[PDB]
Amino acid sequence: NISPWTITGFADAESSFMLTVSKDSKRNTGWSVRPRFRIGLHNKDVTILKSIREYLGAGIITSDIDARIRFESLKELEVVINHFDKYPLITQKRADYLLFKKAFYLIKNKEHLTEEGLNQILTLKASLNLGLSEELKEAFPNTIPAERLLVTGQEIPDSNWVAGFTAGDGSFYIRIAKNSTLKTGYQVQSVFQITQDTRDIELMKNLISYLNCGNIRIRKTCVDLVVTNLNDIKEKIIPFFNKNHIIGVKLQDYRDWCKVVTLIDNKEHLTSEGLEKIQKIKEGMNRGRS
DNA sequence: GTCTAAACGTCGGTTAGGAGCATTTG
DNA sequence: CAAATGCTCCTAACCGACGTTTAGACA
Ligand SMILES: [Ca+2]
Ligand SMILES: [Ca+2]
Ligand SMILES: [Ca+2]
Repeated sequence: NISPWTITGFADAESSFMLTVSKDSKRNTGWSVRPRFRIGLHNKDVTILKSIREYLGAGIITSDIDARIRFESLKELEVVINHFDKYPLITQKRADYLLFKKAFYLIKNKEHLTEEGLNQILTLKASLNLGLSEELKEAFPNTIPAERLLVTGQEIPDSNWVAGFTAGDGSFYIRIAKNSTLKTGYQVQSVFQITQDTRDIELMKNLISYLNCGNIRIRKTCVDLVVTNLNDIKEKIIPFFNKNHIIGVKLQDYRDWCKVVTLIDNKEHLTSEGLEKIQKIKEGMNRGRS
């Protein structure tokens, strides 16, 4: 069984809050307004969604070109809210959530059927995710975007949150470099990684303090948390994710990752035929895993 | 001269986010 | 019959996952 913080952490990575405002002629406002909450994963990670439903006791799972669990009902969205209020987000999506929560209560109270409540909802959508389209902009000119809370001073609520957040945005891979300076031909190192936009770089920084290791890398928008020191990986990272489990197919990737780590710890990455075995593990991992 | 750690670099798709018709409900 | 909800298609970037070079401690 999963942990609630694991769900929150994963949701901080892969979930989404939405407000759909489309034109409906058969409505008295001329507009339809509906709130959504959805998580979209690759087909191979359906069981993640399933484990979430078993905990929350709500949601609709579907599998086509991708796997989704959606909450589009009032009863369903209440379950989502009751969970995220007891176990709050700490990324920038918390801002997206609070705006979502407010719009939710406007709809539960039928206030969205008034034009005043309608306009108010669009002020919330304007500050939600990507904001308003050009079509909605022309339909609702000079709409004042609601104030968006800037999430700062976010401290780690639980170790399970990290396990969840890494199970979504994280990555366990090995690096094989072509370095002639090494005897066995190549250089081998295990790498732990978390990727995120710079808008939550403050969260990435105090994530290092919580894990007591790692470096921050800025690409050529996005920000990465990288761990390469085998000392940290062997004693700090692996025991952490052994207590705080990784969910999904990624778990199978973490196990092979850990299996490679110990091969490096015993210097089998310096023998050419122990290296070939390490490589044989790699192509069965991640993008190679069929 | 070995090998580690980390800085630097790059592809492509699984994510995040979206809009709207079709069906049920009360 | 109108509001809520179920259901189905659409879009691309912030991701995941892969590579090479450089600044050094061991010697
Ligand atoms: Ca994310
Ligand atoms: Ca993911
Ligand atoms: Ca992601």
